[PDB]
Amino acid sequence: SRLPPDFFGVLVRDMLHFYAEQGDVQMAVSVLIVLGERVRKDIDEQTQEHWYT
Amino acid sequence: ANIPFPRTSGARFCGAGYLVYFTRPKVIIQDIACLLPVHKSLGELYILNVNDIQETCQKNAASALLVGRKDLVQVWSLATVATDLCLGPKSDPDLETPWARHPFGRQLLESLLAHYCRLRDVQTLAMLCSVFEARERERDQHDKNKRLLDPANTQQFDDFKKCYGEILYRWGLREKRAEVLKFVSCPPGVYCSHCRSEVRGTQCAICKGFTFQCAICHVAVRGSSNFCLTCGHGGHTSHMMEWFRTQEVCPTGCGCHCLLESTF
Amino acid sequence: VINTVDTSHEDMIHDAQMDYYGTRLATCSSDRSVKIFDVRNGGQILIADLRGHEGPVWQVAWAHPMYGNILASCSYDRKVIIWREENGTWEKSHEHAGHDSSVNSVCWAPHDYGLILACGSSDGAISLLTYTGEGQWEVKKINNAHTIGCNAVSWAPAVVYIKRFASGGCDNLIKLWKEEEDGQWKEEQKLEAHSDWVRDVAWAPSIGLPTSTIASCSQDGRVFIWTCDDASSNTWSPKLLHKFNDVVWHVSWSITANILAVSGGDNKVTLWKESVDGQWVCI
Ligand SMILES: [Zn+2]
Ligand SMILES: [Zn+2]
Ligand SMILES: [Zn+2]
Ligand SMILES: [Zn+2]
Repeated sequence: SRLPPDFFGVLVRDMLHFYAEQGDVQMAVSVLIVLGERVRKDIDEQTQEHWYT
Repeated sequence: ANIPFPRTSGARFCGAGYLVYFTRPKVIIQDIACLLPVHKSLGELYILNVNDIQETCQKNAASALLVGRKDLVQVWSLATVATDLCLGPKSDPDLETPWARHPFGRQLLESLLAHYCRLRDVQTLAMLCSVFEARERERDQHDKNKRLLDPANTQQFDDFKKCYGEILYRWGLREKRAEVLKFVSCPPGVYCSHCRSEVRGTQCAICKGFTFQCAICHVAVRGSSNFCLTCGHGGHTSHMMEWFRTQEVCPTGCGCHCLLESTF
Repeated sequence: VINTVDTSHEDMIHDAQMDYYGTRLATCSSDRSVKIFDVRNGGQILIADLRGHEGPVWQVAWAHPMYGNILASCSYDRKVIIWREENGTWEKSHEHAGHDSSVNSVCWAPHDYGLILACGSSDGAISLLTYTGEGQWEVKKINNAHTIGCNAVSWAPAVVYIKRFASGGCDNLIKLWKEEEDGQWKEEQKLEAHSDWVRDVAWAPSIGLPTSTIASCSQDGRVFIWTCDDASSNTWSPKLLHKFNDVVWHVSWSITANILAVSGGDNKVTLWKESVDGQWVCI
């Protein structure tokens, strides 16, 4: 056994939104770039664009 | 008539890891312990300090490794990283946002707790609730907000510890039950030598002096002690422990074999 | 593992139960005797061969070790006889025979309340024996309990007090009880989903989840799980687990209330476990 495949998949998204709401987009963008593909298909396409710009 | 038909086969869960059953053609005892969420070995190897939590977490992580709890090594490491003294709350609400409001605090604690409640594992719940315990209307809301455990759910966190304590008592470990129960939030005539009065305590109330005097040592006893019920002479516990290890008379020359009167 | 033990009795065996620590084993039988062994490291040793109780014994029940070594033993002779261990010897301590018919079930109360023993006989009454101190027992009866007679009793876990137990009998209805402020054992509710006869009832231990679970067993054969998680609504919803081909005798919970063991007239013992989907599967 183990913890279920994606047990924390719903908390990294909340962390990213938590950091982006305060105005700290640096942390969100850096985490998005570092992680790469494990958090990618969870955030809407029009929010990543806003954060990057 | 009205009596039911005789029983001739049964099975009961006894102890903490045993099954007792008998069938029509003897009774046998089968150790059903690989069927339960709790574990006996972990209970023996789990430490729970109150001064150094950063060492408790790693010590338990190693113990979980020694048994094969892959899912638990993650949890203990996460608890290790999430309980540093560097994340201490501040008194002023305007200085900073608390760590509890962060999504990696209270919201992750409640995401582990519900999963283990579904799995029905008292051991991990009870050990996790113990580790994570450490105008003016606003300040009050801040004080309620800077905590990792919801202050409106204290009852559940306490009954977890209570049930685990009963389990540990069943297994046969009495020190580790007291250590666990120490975290529960809610609570559970010596004669004087100067005035010859019945005083309840280490200090007198009439002459304001020491009432108990060691019968080997004659330094006043303010801590732990033991005495004979009839002779009424005793003192520091280790003192009598050494004295009575080889003799059988009252140390003050009284004539009682207190080993036959003190011990029923 | 296994710890095979030879009873050395002359007749059938009706009940068997171990202690609170895993060290002793009491056995009822049909020879008017109760043999207490000492099952340690596989040893089939003997410590007592308590006799008396003219009829055939039916059930036993150990008490909490915090109150010492006690043992309740009911039988056909309409007498409950209670044992102790004084100076390393087992002896008869007290007998009570306030029942017209045979006493069928005995069950100790939770230790937080104290030392209360609930016995339900076949004459449709429950007798509660409270240890009043200095070797004194107080008996309070509940007359006209079931239409024909009670068969099994169980005590609910203690929560923060309101004492409450659950009895079942030959009227095919499961009843709930509560002790009033004065002391009146007022009835609270009654459940009716069985057909033939309920023989044993069992209430689940609590580990803090706001949910009370009661198992049941019927003569026709049906184990119904009576979940109730509506807090203070006092509403119960029956379910089902199987429909057997014999008389279901006894059901027992685990310490964490995750596995149920059911034994009936089929001369076999089955285990069960609730699945994620909400159905009960064997194992
Ligand atoms: Zn004095
Ligand atoms: Zn001394
Ligand atoms: Zn003396
Ligand atoms: Zn003495």
